[PDB]
Amino acid sequence: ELDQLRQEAEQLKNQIRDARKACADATLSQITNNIDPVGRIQMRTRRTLRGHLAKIYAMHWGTDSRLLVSASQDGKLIIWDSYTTNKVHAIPLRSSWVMTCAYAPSGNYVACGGLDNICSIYNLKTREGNVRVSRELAGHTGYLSCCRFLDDNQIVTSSGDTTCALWDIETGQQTTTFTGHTGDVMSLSLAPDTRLFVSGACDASAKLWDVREGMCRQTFTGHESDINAICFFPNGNAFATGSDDATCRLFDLRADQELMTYSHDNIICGITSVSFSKSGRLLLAGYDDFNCNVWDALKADRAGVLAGHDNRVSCLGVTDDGMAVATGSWDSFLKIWN
Amino acid sequence: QIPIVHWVIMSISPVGFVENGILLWFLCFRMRRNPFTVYITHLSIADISLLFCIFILSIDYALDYELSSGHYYTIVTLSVTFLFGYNTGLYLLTAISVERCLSVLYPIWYRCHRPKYQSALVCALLWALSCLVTTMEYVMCRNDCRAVIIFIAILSFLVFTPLMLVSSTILVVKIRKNTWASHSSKLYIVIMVTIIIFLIFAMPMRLLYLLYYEYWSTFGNLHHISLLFSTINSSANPFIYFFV
Amino acid sequence: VQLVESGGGLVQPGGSRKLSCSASGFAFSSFGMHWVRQAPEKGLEWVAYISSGSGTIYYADTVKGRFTISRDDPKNTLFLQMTSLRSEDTAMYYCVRSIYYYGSSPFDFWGQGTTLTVSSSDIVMTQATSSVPVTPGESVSISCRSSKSLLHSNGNTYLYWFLQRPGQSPQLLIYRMSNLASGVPDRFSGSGSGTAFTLTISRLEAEDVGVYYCMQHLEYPLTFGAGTKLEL
Amino acid sequence: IAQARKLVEQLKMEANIDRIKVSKAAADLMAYCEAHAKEDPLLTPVPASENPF
Amino acid sequence: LSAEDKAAVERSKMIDRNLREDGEKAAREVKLLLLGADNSGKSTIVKQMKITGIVETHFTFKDLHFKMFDVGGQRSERKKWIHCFEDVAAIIFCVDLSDYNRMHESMKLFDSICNNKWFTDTSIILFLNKKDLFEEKIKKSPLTICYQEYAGSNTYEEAAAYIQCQFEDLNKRKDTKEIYTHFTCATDTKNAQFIFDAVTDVIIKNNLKDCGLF
Ligand SMILES: CCNC(=O)NS(=O)(=O)c1sc(CC(C)C)cc1-c1ccc(Cn2c(-c3ccccc3)nc(OC)c2C=O)cc1
Repeated sequence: ELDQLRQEAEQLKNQIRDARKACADATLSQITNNIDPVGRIQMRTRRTLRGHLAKIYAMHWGTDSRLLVSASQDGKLIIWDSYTTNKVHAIPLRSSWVMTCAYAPSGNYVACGGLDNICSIYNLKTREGNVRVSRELAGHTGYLSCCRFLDDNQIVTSSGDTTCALWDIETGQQTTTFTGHTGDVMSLSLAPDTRLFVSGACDASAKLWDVREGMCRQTFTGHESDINAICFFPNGNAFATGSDDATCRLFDLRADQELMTYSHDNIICGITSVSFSKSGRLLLAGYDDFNCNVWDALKADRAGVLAGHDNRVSCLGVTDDGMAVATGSWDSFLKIWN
Repeated sequence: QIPIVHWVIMSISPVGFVENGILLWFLCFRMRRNPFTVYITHLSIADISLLFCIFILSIDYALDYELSSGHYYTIVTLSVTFLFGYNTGLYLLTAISVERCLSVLYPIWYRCHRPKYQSALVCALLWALSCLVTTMEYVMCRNDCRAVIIFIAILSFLVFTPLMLVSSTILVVKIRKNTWASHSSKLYIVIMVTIIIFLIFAMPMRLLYLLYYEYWSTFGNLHHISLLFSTINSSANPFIYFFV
Repeated sequence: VQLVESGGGLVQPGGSRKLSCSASGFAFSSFGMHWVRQAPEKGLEWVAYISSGSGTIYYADTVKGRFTISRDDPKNTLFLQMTSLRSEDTAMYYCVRSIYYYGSSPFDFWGQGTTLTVSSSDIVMTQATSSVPVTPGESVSISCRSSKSLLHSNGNTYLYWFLQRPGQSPQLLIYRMSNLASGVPDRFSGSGSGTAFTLTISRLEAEDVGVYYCMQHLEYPLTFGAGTKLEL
Repeated sequence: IAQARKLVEQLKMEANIDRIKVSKAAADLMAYCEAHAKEDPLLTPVPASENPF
Repeated sequence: LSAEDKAAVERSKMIDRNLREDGEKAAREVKLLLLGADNSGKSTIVKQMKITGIVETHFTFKDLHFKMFDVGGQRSERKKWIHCFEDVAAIIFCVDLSDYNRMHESMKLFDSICNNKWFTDTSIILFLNKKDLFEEKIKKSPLTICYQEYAGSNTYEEAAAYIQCQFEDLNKRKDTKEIYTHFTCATDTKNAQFIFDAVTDVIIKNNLKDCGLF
């Protein structure tokens, strides 16, 4: 019966492939051949943030595009005032092995996690004057790779045990569990409307999940190796993914197939992070070779380079108002570019 | 004819000046300060000062020999700083050697108990000693002056040269018995090259300049070669102590 | 969270005295401290300030020279040493806390007070409307004035509001002239451009009778106003 | 065998969905990327006065 | 200039001072990564000395602070999080000598660890434990069961030397690494001193790197 089931699955997959190909009327490049190229953009570093000892792994922008939070493997989670370069808070972590951080939309909480397999929530606006641990979520069975807030009371977490979770903060229980992946889940991104989310999980595939219903809706299997980053397109109808094979790809939820791939012959290093601009025309990708690249999401050509760091760029982020882009690195410095 | 020595000296001076300046900038603005970098930075500053002063001092030689030099204050100020930089370079080399043999012999104390400020304190103290010795040297240069200068220079030589030699022989010995590494011969060669340079460029300048004070004569063709051998050292040091 | 002060009493002129302010319930080491004065029947008047880490000890002109302010962090105490006391130093003294960082709300918590009696280029704030009859359920509006514009280049506006109820210590309502404090109802509001400000209360109810004070925090000599009083 | 039926059901559910043609997805992406062009400081630099960095 | 941003600057400078003070203490402790086969003497080494994600443990010796991280609990592709321990000063390793079935997997994992891109210099440490159990087992059953190529005498010393060679020969780039070796015992606590010697040699090499000699 196992052979029969595998044959049925293969036939269904062939049917899916045929249906997807039937829709491939034209390529995005051919349609976009007429638009004017963005030319060349040369951004510059305006601020440098100093104070971390070890390599910095993650960072997140505030919803006001003024404050930001950075997490370093030396056991420190710092909050920076970007405009003036001051430091507001310096939370010491219980576990030094932090692999992610997040900033709540309202600015009242900050979440972190790592190899401890626990997601910790910190309250910033207490009456006592010191940041305290508000809640600890301890249901996973693997390292936490990413986490994002939906509101002040719900959080989505991705772990290396091949499953994702939706948690109710106040009660401290797993409200929902998402399963179906084969490898470890690395990256996570929430839709602008906040009803769906995607993830790529070290099996060369990305999945679309419904937050309220708790089932997998679509699967995309274009890449060749482990996907490390993911980010929604501003309108919420497409998303870009970077993998260890040194190439990026753009997928569309409604067409259900790969649209375009960004690669070059001189790049043989993987991508660690990706991000879009406010208008979505520029795709910024951090690479393993100590510099970040700025691609045209429509023309598939390299528009710019950022080469301020001296080690592996691990985290990249754009502000909500699109004024500046912040990049961290293993050299323990954060550069804000504009 | 201007001796060829002065020509080669003017050729080698700018390259050393530029190299030492580049090293200074790199250490000051691009590298996370650690105890050895303080010593290297101070040595580079002293080398820059010495090199600039000797460059100006050969220019003035060409001028008095060919063009002109009617200035009084500037040339004296240049020479004072020339001898200042030479002495500081010597003392800082002797300090670095002792600080890389204490590091090897007593590792746990070096990594767990060493004060964070010791390097700066020692560098400042050596700068002060150099200034004091240079002033005492300038104030006098007749027999009493020669006596005091000879005593001072002989004391400095006899105190600092054996210290460097002893430290650099202990270091190589203790990195020979327990060096399980097979490619460690490279460090051995580097250490031996350091000693050869220090001896060959720390004997001539001071010793000949003392006998110059006492005699005014001899140095058939030695003094010029001595000055060249002393300026080569300043250029060489950045490579030996940083790049290698 | 609480602060209690002690050390007051009766002192002959030309003597000396020492007050104490003990904090509990919060991180003392992370807060700067302030001393404030209140004459028997007049308004408030700033006295002395000390910052966290003891790096800024600004004083007031009326007492600069014969006063001293110092703090003990491990013991969680604040002190004030006064010498050569005069007849003009008879008043009630309040201990206040303030924390300064982006988005903070300084002057949030005040003490209880301690009474002291002695036997026998600045910004000017005006509160000309010293009396206002009011009736429950009706809106009221208070006004304030300044000498020079309080707006700063960085978009801020340093004007504060405080309420003193009958026989009670003051409390914070609105910081920086637009932001509501924590715990106060949502019917309080405040607005106004540089050199003129106005507080607004809608659906006035009991527990709002008292004296309303203004305050500036743009420069060193911090200055209060005469105060406006509401009566039934 | 336990996972086989679930996988087949999951694949069948994924099979039957409406899917528009790519010429529409590309057109929508281009339209959105062009409509909000002037709201992107990075794409088009801003005067140093407005720039808060 | 700064209306009340002066207080914010003071707070930021105090935060900087505290961060630097803590960093000056964090750089004085030596980190060790503890690996080994499941059910092996991984915690046996820790238990002998006076010592679910990570099981970080700490102890002290000769005025030196030791951290040890047991990452065996993690069940995932090591390729993605193994780079976190690039700065450790040792890769302390354990292998059972009894069991006999845990051996092949052990060789594969040891070979993977040695030839890892990140641990190209970090000195590996090797601990053979359960020595008495192996001494009895080889006598009871020949060691050739899992070693077809085995041809030496069925003697404890011969077999021990054979397996030691079979373990140290996985290392390929012998020029950089400084793999040690030591036969652990059920008693006579010495292992801490063995890890002390290794770390004191690593410290000397680190000091040479800091100075510039190499
Ligand atoms: C780097 C400085 N030295 C240099 O360039 N050449 S030298 O080695 O010293 C040299 S060999 C030699 C042949 C002879 C001894 C048979 C003569 C000299 C020599 C000495 C002094 C001066 C002039 N000088 C003066 C000054 C003194 C009074 C009036 C005006 C100038 N001050 C100085 O600095 C200390 C010097 C140079 O040494 C020139 C040549």
